[PDB]
Amino acid sequence: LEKQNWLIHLYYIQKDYEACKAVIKEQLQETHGLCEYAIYVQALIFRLEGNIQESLRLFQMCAFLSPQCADNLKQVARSLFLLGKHKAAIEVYNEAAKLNQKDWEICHNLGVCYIYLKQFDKAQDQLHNALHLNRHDLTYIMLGKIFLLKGDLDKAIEIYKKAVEFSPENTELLTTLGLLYLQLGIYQKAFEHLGNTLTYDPTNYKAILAAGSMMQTHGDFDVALTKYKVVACAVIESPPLWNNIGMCFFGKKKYVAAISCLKRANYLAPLDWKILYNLGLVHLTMQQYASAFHFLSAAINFQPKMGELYMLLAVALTNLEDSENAKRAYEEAVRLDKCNPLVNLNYAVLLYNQGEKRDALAQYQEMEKKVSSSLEFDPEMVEVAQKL
Amino acid sequence: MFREVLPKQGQLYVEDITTMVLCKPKLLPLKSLTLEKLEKMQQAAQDTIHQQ
Amino acid sequence: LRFLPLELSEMEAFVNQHKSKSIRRQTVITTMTTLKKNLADEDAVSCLVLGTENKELLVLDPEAFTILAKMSLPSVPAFLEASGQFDVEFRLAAACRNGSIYILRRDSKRPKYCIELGAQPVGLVGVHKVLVVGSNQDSLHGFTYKGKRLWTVQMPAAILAMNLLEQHSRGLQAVMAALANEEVRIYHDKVLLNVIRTPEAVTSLCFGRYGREDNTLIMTTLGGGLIIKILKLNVPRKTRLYVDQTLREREAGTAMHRTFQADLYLLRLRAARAYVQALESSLSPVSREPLKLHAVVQGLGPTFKLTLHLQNTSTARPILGLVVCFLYNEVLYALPRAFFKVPLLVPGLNYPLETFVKSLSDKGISDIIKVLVLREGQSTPLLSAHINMPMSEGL
Amino acid sequence: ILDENAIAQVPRPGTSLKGPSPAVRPVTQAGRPITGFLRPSTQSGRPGTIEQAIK
Amino acid sequence: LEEYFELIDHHFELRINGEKLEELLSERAVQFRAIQRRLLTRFKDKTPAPLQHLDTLLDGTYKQVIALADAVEENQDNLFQSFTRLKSATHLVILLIGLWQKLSADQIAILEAAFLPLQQDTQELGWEETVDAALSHLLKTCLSKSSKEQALNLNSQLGIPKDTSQLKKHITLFCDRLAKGGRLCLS
Amino acid sequence: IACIGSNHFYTDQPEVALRFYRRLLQMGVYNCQLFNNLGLCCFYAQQYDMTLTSFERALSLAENEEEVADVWYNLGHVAVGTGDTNLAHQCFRLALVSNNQHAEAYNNLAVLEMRRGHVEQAKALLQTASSLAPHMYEPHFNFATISDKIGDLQRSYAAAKKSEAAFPDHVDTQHLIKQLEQHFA
Repeated sequence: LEKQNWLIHLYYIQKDYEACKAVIKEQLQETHGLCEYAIYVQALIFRLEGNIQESLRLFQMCAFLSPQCADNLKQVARSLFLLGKHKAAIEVYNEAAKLNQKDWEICHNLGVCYIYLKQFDKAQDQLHNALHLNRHDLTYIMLGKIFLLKGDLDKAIEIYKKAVEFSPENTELLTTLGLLYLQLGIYQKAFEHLGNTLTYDPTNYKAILAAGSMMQTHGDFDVALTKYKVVACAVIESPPLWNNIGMCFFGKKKYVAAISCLKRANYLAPLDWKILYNLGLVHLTMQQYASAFHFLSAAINFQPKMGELYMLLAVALTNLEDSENAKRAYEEAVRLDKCNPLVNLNYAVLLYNQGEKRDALAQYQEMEKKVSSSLEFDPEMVEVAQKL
Repeated sequence: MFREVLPKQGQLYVEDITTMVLCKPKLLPLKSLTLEKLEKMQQAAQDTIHQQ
Repeated sequence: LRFLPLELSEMEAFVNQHKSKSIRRQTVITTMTTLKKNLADEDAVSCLVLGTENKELLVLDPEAFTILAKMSLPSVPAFLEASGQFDVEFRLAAACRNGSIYILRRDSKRPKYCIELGAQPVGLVGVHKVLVVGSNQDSLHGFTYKGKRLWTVQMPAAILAMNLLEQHSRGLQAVMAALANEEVRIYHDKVLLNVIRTPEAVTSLCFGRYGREDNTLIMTTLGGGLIIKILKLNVPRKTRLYVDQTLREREAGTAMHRTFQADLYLLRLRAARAYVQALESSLSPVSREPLKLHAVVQGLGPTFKLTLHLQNTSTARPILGLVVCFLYNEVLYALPRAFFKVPLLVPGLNYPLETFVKSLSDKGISDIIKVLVLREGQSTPLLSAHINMPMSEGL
Repeated sequence: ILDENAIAQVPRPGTSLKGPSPAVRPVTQAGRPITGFLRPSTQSGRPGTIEQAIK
Repeated sequence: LEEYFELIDHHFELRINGEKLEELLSERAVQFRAIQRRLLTRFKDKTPAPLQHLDTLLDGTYKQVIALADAVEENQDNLFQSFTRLKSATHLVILLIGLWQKLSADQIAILEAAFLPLQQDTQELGWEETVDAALSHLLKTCLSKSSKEQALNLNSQLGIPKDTSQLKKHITLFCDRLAKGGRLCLS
Repeated sequence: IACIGSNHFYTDQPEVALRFYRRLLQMGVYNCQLFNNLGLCCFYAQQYDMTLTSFERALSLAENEEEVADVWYNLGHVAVGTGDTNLAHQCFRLALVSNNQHAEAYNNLAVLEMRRGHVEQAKALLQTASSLAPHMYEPHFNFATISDKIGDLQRSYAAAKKSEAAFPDHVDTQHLIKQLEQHFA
């Protein structure tokens, strides 16, 4: 039934897929089927190509030939999971498990299936099992993904740290842990892990982007600009890179060369609220007030539950001969803002300039209840205080 | 005489997320004079056919 | 269940005696390497390099059969599973399906995995001090146990099975290679030897010279021959136009803002107007009640093939009663069946429903054709489409 | 398709008729970005087979 | 379910014969075009030359093309007759299923929609693929509870099959799972 | 003038293109193409006062149903640049209502649909777009992206490979193909 089993494996092993197919066809024509390894390798070859339908058919045939084999059921459930059907993949992995209760692949694949099925208790427990049988990097990644989707990074930092603890050369783990450090207050260990990644891969785009972001946050825009120059040619048209480059050029008072990059990034992604907010902010700083309102209103229509957006739209409306709209926009902002006193101070400035001086004190007290680093929000804090 | 203070720091992306791209704005190409004449001579025959 | 002489249909299908089953086993052990000089005991040869086709690089204990550590550095199928990790302190070498070569040493020692290839490294070859591997893209493969590719490229085509003849730890005699077009490529330590046109080659051979031959004398062929032959950035620039435009914006921003808001209001008005008019006439080919239809015309000449691609766009809900009605000018186009039911539309499949339009006017006349998709209990079209029929090019 | 007159069948790239990337400039074929000033002599690429040109 | 399958198999044999005839006509047309281009090249040339019996090859290819065209016409007519007879047969089968079990008007309408999809075969959609997709979906969303079968056997595509065994299996399985007490639905 | 203007617009210099097209406006040329071009240039060169009146003159001057569809497509681009995705939704649907075989409108309307959440609508619309214009790369890339997001790596591969066939020097298509070919082993 399987005279030339090895030759086929050696041809498939060397990424031939041409002589291996001929030997498969010859073996099958001679044996009239029942080879179970001219069908298996042929299905694996099909799966290597785009096709995942004939692979499923031939894995079905291989399962029919050996009804009590766990690997064939695993392969059939995997061919299912490569398509969109995850429930059937789970129900075939179950049968593959009731023939073998000691392998990590079944548990890892059940985890990644229950992930697509939004069953997080079963996925979490199955992936814990997959760790306990044999710890692998992809199981750690899927568990971190579960703990990020379901809850908070408080549960993901432990898992990613334990993962990077062993086999610390995986760029994905290092970079994701660094990103999750950025997501929290820690900026130091984030830099540590991003540099750890960059030692291995110097041109890692997903890590260069976050490193440049962190750099821009603490001033020193030229270092981030060089970081972006490192990867500019690899990704020549990517909205995030050009948005960060425009913010670099806006940091060092190159407002025109920042509007250029930001508009280029906006053209390549007209639905990205961050670039619209940045364009609005820069057109406010450039004192244009006609474009600023437009871009800030767009970014509002894309992310309406923000506080700074309505503040900047109201600052644009204050210089556009429309003070009632500025009033209602500031009301929206103060209702929708919680931890930014700049909105309160700017609304106090609007009120005091409107001749009220009554509710300006209310906004000043709201700001002082909210509170601290900006050099120019400090002075207006004290000037609207003493003059009120 | 107080000027409203603007934040000096913009929003910076910290990860590249695959977003569905839109098609791009399409500048309608202009026509030649021969092309306009040919189209008008093609439609004038239709008009005379319908007007008989 | 089936004899070698016998076939499926009455020898693997005559199991009315038993038809019993069993359980699984290990896999096709597609490697063999063993740390020798203990075979007189056969138990302190603990290295049993079994690179199986279940992807495990399993090493069952030698003479104890414990296989306490069954870890595999393959991470995938092994192209060059064996003849790889001969360190004298027994550091095993494994080859990945991906072409990345791992350095998994004794009891799965952790070592940096070298990716020292551009193409697939399916050419690993022992060299009598190090583990020779062959580059996939016509490049000779040279390397030592610390990643560093010692050798530069030396092969014109894709080799298939290297070897090496006899010299010491500091030493290497004739280290041959295969080829994809099977040319013998004996390589001298200091120079190349030959490039031939013969039949095919192997996975492994052996310089089994009894009488001091440099050559292997091992043959593998499509035909099965058993040989014995012994032969800085692109940031844009801004001109005077830009600064004049920004000055106009800085001096007349209020009027621009106001007039653009007025224009946006009028644009919302006109877009809502046209949307309502389209809903009235039901002229949208995309419009609870999920559907999508578009009509393609193919062919010059008096007869055109008009295929309506219709599609149900819903999670899981079929549409039972629908029907298509064509509206044409009965003096210009002769539609055989200008009205027909549509099959049960399963969510997710594009149904091509085609018809044969035929131009009747002897003179070239291009007239529009409307298509209406509608329920069978209703009279208002569910949706519609238009097609400008091209010119006839008749006779 | 049905009329062959070019002497060279596979001439050097740069001597036969037979910029911004498709991420910026809209396109009409695999390449050939959209042009200004349509003229009735524009070929803007050519089909491979009669079937492709018809369909 | 057994004198009904033979009509389906006759229909599908005619369909396969038509596809073979058409893929043969393709090659004959390509040959004719190649010889015609050769002759046109000999025509445009100034210098005289023997035709080398190219005209004879052209005549032979033209005869082959006409024969294949007539064969395709006759196969189209036979396929249409077989389709009408199959429509009558499936009408009777839906009737006998709606009587064999107390099927109401809704389920009878569902069956008439699934089994009677079109009144003419075309080179992109035929009866087999359409009724197979409809039946696979009806068994998927209504009459099946195991996801393994739902994903392995109960899949739907709109390409001409290479055999009618899946359609017949699905029809027998439909009648079976109706016998046990199943009922049809839409959502 | 038209050629240099187009090249100036697409190499992120829309103000010079606006000048080059205002020249043709100054020389008595009065088309639907010219005014839509002036609208695109005015909007992208950040001149919001003369933007939409040009699109209105365009819609007025359009002697076809494809020109009207292209003007509505560009108005939807203006709208989606302004925000207010509902106006762009209406403009893309009107571009479809005018020219049924308008693949860019299908792609953009599917992008907005998936922005709303309706995944099946977006899938069907992207399939229609990629069926009408195979030479485009955006419908294939978006279909592959949404498929990979939900699963169906076979469809994701069949779509990302056609994307690479359409725009062979893309970047996200390469990462998608690498991830897919990695999942296949």
